[PDB]
Amino acid sequence: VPLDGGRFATSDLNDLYRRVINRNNRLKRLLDLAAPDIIVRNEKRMLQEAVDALLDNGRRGRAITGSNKRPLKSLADMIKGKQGRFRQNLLGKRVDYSGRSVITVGPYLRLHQCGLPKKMALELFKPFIYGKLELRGLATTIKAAKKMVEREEAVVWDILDEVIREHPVLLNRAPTLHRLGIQAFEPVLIEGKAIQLHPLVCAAYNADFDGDQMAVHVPLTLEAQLEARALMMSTNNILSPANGEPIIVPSQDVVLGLYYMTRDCVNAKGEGMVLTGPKEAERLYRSGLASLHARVKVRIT
Amino acid sequence: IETPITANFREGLNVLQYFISTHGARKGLADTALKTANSGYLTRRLVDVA
Amino acid sequence: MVYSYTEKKRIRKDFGKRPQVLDVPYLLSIQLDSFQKFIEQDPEGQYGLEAAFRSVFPIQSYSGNSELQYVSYRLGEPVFDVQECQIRGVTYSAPLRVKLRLVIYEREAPEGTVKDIKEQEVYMGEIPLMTDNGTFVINGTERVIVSQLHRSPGVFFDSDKGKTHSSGKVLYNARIIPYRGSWLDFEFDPKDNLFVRIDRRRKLPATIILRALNYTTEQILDLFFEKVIFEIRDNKLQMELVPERLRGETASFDIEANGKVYVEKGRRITARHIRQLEKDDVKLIEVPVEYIAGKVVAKDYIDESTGELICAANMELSLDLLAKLSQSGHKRIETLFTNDLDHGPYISETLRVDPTNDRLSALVEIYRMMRPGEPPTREAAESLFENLFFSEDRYDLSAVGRMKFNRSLLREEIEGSGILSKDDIIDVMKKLIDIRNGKGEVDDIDHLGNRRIRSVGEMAENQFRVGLVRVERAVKERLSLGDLDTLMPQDMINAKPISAAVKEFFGSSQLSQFMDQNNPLSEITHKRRISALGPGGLTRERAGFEVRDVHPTHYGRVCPIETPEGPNIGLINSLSVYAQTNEYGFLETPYRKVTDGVVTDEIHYLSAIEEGNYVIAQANSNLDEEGHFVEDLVTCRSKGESSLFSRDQVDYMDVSTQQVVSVGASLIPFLEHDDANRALMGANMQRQAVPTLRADKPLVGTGMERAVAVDSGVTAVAKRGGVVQYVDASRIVIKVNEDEMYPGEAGIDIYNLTKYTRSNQNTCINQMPCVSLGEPVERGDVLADGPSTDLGELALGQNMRVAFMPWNGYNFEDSILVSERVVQEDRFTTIHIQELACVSRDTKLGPEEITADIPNVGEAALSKLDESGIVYIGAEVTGGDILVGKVTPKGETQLTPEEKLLRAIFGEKASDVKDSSLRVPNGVSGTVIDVQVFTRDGVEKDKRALEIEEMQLKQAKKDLSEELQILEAGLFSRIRAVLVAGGVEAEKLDKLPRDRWLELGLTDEEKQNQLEQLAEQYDELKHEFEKKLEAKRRKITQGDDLAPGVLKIVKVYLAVKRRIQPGDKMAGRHGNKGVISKINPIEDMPYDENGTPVDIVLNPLGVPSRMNIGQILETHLGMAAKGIGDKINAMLKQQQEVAKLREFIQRAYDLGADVRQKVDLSTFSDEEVMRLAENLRKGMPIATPVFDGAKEAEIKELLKLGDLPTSGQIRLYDGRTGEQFERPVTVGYMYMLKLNHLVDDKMHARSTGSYSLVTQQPLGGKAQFGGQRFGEMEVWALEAYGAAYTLQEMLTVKSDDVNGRTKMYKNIVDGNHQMEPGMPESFNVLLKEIRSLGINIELED
Amino acid sequence: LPVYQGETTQTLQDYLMWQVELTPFTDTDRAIATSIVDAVDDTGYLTIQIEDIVDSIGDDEIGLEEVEAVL
Amino acid sequence: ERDGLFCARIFGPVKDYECLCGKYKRLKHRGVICEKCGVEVTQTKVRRER
Amino acid sequence: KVSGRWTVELNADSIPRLKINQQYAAMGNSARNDADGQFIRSNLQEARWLIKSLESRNDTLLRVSRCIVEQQQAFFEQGEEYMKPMVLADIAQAVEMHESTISRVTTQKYLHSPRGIFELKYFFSSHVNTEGGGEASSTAIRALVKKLIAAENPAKPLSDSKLTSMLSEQGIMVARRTVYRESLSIPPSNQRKQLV
Repeated sequence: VPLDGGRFATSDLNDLYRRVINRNNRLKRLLDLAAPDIIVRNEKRMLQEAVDALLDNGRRGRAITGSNKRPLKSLADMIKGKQGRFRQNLLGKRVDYSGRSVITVGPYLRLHQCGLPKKMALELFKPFIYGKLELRGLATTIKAAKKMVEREEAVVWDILDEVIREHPVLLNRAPTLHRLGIQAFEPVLIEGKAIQLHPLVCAAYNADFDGDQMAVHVPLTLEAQLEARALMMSTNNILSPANGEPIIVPSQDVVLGLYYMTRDCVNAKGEGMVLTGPKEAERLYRSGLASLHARVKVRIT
Repeated sequence: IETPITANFREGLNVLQYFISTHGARKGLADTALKTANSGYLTRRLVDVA
Repeated sequence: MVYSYTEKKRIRKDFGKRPQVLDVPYLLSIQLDSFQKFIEQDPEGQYGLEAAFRSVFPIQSYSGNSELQYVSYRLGEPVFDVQECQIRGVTYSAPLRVKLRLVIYEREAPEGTVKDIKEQEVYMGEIPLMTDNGTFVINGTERVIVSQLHRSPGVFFDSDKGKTHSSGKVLYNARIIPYRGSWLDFEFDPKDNLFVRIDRRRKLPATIILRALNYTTEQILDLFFEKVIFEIRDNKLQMELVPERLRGETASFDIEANGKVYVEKGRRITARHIRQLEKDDVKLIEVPVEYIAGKVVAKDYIDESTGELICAANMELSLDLLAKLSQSGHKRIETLFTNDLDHGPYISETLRVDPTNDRLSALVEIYRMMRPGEPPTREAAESLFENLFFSEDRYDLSAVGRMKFNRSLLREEIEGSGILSKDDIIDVMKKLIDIRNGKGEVDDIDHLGNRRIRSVGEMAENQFRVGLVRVERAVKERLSLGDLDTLMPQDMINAKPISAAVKEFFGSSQLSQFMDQNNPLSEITHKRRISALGPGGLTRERAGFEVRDVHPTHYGRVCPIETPEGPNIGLINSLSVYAQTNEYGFLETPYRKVTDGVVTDEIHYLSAIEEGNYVIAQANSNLDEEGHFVEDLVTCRSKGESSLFSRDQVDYMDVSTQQVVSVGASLIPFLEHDDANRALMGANMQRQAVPTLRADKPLVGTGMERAVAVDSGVTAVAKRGGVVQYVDASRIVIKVNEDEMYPGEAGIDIYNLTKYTRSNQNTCINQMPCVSLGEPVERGDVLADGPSTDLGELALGQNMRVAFMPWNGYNFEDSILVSERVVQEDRFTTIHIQELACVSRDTKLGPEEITADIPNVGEAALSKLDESGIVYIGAEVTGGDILVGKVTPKGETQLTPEEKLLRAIFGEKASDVKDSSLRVPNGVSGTVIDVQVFTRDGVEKDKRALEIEEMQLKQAKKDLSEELQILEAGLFSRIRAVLVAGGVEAEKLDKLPRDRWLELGLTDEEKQNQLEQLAEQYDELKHEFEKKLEAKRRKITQGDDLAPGVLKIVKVYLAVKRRIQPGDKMAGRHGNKGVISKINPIEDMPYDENGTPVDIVLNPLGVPSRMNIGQILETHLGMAAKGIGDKINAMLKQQQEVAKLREFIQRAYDLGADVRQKVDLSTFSDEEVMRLAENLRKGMPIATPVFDGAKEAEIKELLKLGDLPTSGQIRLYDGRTGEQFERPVTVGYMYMLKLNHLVDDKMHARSTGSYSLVTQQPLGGKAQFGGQRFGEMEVWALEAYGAAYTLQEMLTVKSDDVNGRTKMYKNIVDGNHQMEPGMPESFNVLLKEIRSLGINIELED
Repeated sequence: LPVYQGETTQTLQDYLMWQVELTPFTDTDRAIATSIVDAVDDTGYLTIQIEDIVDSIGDDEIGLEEVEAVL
Repeated sequence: ERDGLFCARIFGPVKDYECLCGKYKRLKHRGVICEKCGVEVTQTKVRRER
Repeated sequence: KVSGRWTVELNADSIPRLKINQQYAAMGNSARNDADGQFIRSNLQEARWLIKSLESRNDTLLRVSRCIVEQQQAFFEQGEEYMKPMVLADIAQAVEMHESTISRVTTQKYLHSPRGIFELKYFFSSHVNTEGGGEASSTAIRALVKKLIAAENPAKPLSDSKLTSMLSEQGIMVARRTVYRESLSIPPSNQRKQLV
């Protein structure tokens, strides 16, 4: 990893190996043209110390790099720790197609849906878009598809929408705490720069309509899609797995609205009205009745 | 503390009243912050155990 | 009579009940006075450099009789100017040179000076001057150094007890914190034994130092312990006992008081018994020998005949040894009191535990503890001990530290040496042991009498003194070595280390950082912050929970709320709205002393030690016209528990009702109805906003924004100006009236504000000019319209109309519903200016030069380039458009028949030049605003640069020309007036100068002489102007410096505007976060009964859960003010008369309770009144104090005066279905600010990226279309799904797979949908790492 | 931050490999295409001849016609 | 380098099938190593795998 | 020359410098073998000799280089037109110890300047000017030829008449003997005629 173009500027154990290479040379220098019995008197001790420092310097002594008081990270050092091989390397990988969503209200889109800004969309479907372009013959050449997509064709938009129909997606919030953090839903394109979310998975997402991010996941394998629509699909996590109570607990102002439905002040306009019910929508919306009205008798089926 | 505050969100607050009224909010902020991490550590330990 | 020549244009409506006394502080004096003093010429060397150099000024030869001293130093004038250096990019600073003196004195003569080299001025470094804005110009860059807040130097008796003891024992420790030298601690162990500690090492004996400190155990005990005579002569067992001295103990037996026994045997000590024993004279009374056995021999006594070691000190008396001592030694033997109820030896207890008894042995233990090995040679241990604290050049803590320690000893004098002293440590141990037995109180960490704020001048002084210390060693080394020389004191004067130290302190230090440019308020705040992190205070982000609490003495130090919500909360205090600084290191608070009922207007700064003394009355307290009090029992504070006190029980009064709220908080009005936690969130967000394209002045603020921009210095004040001379969209020229015009001065000022300056936070600051033409203005007048400012206010945000109702789920919890209207007028459009650059870098394979010669390139790219390769100013840019095109030549080719034919056919490239071109960023597009370039001196490319150079020269020459013309006009007028009354008609001298006929002889006696003098003046002026032009020209092309081997570095800065779209971030000054998230077609947003819609429909259900009454107060105030403005504009629509509109506004500014004095029709002229009207064309600006806001009563009343609903409820019409709306709602206008975290980084995607060289993973945080890394908790969640395919692909497809990546990409192309597990490369890598360390890696099958 | 960066540039060789892999090709056709792509000069002209490619293939079935079609 | 870190004939082949000297630079040589410099004409993966 | 002029510094940090240490002598004593001791002593002898060699290289390429840069003022004074055919024997006699005892120490060493890296062998020069008070410096004549190429013939590189006359205007009089054109990768005249 050269820095300025000229000098490689290698670091750490190889750099330590540099000094060890001295010893490695010195061993050869001890091998011939030096008296190993007379030499290893002070040589072998520094040899053991440096071999340690290359394998592990933290055990004894202090090996610092140029102009930095920090110690040396030896062979085992990059195996453990928060910055080692045992760091977030087993399942800590950076994903291929996801990242850094924007969150806002999905007032529309009854529960089985999820709204996403289209800009990131079809950057995801790029493999699917190319597959469609070749399969539909819109680009016999891969470079032809590259040009056509780079041209931002509306036919490509139609193709993407056709693909975006039958392919669900996965979404999750920032700090995973429950199994409720990630759900799966039908993706719907929306003209904006943020995600649209129904009040369906809101509390489970544990965010709060504020500066926040979400994560989108694309089921590539068919098994992935089948499982996500089967298990990750939000349209199945009805009841909370732990308490047993409903996971989907309506807690927004819709409660206030239903409350305003079933109330009666004392006796409103047409208090004594009695009817069948089907045109009560007229008697309320047009005129005659209020949700806050009492004594409205009705034949209930 | 000795003196309580007889005040409302529609009545305002006094200067020293507000000043006293600050320690609790500061403490709650600090508590939420320092508690998220400990909860996470315990959860991680349990999950490893599972 | 508030003249306010700047603010007479517009007078905001105040609501301040209390009568103001003291103005706001200079509001930048803290970040200025320290550096101002740091180079202040002081007649006595008291601090800073006058102390730092005077500390180690004399450098002496090692008895070489050669000395080095300095008479004085002076700092040089600047090289590049502030903006000029900013363009250049160097650290704007000033060199300093000291007249040095190398004096060699001859031997064999008493201090006999032989030669002096006191003729060399030594410039050892350059001083970085602090700005008039107090901003660093380090490397050109905008930056500031955060102040220091640490613990004072002294001695304190800390408690350090509780659960840490792990034994249920209260520890009585003590620590001395010196400003330099070693740290000493005297702790009390669980065995009630003192332990000495130095620099937190293993505990040392308590008495080890005293024995080492030339103090015998006899002297130590005699000073420490009270010795009883115990005069038992002839076996009398009689002691002289004082019931006053020792009492309170039940008399066991043989207790008699001067004959008659006052204390019975087995009788408990009574106050009557002690009183009787004191009333009658008590002589040596007989006591049981049991008290002797318990008693210890205080003094070490030897027998009269032999000096035997019988009865050693610190030994309890033994009855068998008692007879031996009484018969042989003496009859009276010293014993001690050690009254365990009230006292305790605890040192004689430590005296027995002492391992060594000799001073030399004690010195050797000290060396053994300090130095683990290398035992001393009777000189090393002693030297180390003497230098530890008894040295002048090692501890020398502080004279202020001396005052603190002396006060801790309650010493009459507070002036002492920073070095240690014996009696001081003695008194320290005395106080510590007394408190252990109980004599006083331990100190308090949260106490403000213990913390001190160190300012920037002291820090720089510390760095400078540190550098001088390192230099003095080599100085003395060179003075001693080869002292037989008469060289100037520059033999080894190297400024490189001093400069490096000063820079590193200023440049790379966590205590400093680049400044906040978000808005004027954010800049006025960050530069005034106070945090304890860094070289002092807390060492780690951990280690504290009570460190961040609200100190009881902190009521007048920081604003209580303003601190971030991140990890470091409670550790970032803000200078109070009037926070003053103490003499030594602390901060006081001005307050009005209350004397005899009336409250004196005189205010003095008071400190925490002073603060707990007097009685101070609360702000919301009435004061009689006599100054007296209204209510006799008034809530006042005496010692931290405020309570009602009598009108004669008060001693002080505060300054202002805001004296507890600082600037970072003072801005938000309607404070009293604002909840605490939400207020903190809102104010910490408040500095997070960006100036808008249209500066919508803040309608209802807190009255401060005028000054908040005035002292902030993002606008221009009219320094000594009387009227406007020239006004321009690039500068302003003002002619100074002769009254204030300096003699021999131009009497003209040119403020050349710079538009489109890319400030610190990548925002777009473009100062705008206030006046139009010939505006008469007095001194300091607001002349420049700054970013997010409007005629002098902190114009941070847009005043948008809104209405309170939830609707259709689009306003679920915290959403804002901006319809298409605010899209149309595009208010709150974002501005930005962002830069880039390239380098030339003459290389080995061949220099890369900007020639626009790109081989194998598309022509359209070059369509925007110049022959220089630059792009002309004013072009458009999208995609990866080439920006700065260098061509790096490559290795030459041989004859190369294929390449020979290629050069023969096409030629001119031969692939010799490889593309070293710069291109526009991917996903960043804009329009090129402005450019610059700096080439290493000696490189004279200047292809498209000589044009820019010429432009700069033209501007400079034009600037120089004006003063020259003015002076020439003055001289020509003087000459022509001299020709007056001489028969020379003005038509002649008007036709041509002609030297006024070249002294025609109008008087011919002095007219010739005066003409000669004037011609001399004219020629001299011509020469001087030419010289100035030449100097400026040479400066213009003085040559740029490109240290990094680049022939030239050229920067191009482009512009951008951003459109507020769904999902972006906004908030309110009443503390509420939210996102504008619903784009409703304009046929949707409900319309008023008069038809006027509102563009913001706020989610209302959140009203309770945060006690955001302030939002409602805002709604009401905004409705009323928008109504007042609309009515005034409507009056204007009929072109109403001046008198009528004047009366209307006079009644408008007269409603409500008593706040301010201002009356129309008495001061403002009709056009001036007309002007005030015309500016007040969208409302009435409102000033509601935070702690003294206006009553909602006056608001609701003025609503009737505004013919508006005092309740505010109003009819609504649903734009979607056209139904008259139930629940008449109160709607109004509220301010809203756009915060930094705009969408411009929110959206992010990726499809296929590159693998790393190691671990083959994706990039990261949008770095080269980077991608974030998944979470281990998320992985556990994925397991909880049991989605084996999902986790498998995530660990395979979304991981380091290369050969699996290609196979999967091919399958996705082919629609196969298959992933191949194989084995991760990281697995083999870890196997190798095992094999890399001392273990074979072998995996079985 | 750490200067560590491991960006693996393809330099259009991996682009050619992905093109042949994504192009419909048989085992022999893919091997011929890979052999053709292996010995390519910097300027972009093939360093070796088609007959050399057929010889390096070492297959009697591999002929000049197949090599020409692959090229 | 030579007989040390990043040395040819050790840890595997060079970036191309070409040997270190410059000989055996083609796809024809699969396991042949040049006499001037012995570097197997192969891929560079074993640089991490050796 | 970011500052316009600076000491070349002889790349002081990169200059090899071996360090003798007392503890290193102690460790050599730990190699107490008498034959090894004699070897280490003779090695110190040859190492002092080599110290003389490196000091020789450095001091020669320092003093002779200061002499060569003495012709220059404020980094490059007149570009390449600042020196003549350099006598290496002259610089060695300037070193005054191995006076004209030539070697290769400044050779295999290159001084970098504002323009770029140029060898100490390049600090030496050769005679290219032939008449017109010229007898020295190939770089100056080549730079004159380069300025002539900035205005060379269009149908051909500046003809040996054109280039030679430009050099004569410089007074060097390199003649067609230096007219270099084939050496400047410039072919003949008529072959340089091409379609417009």
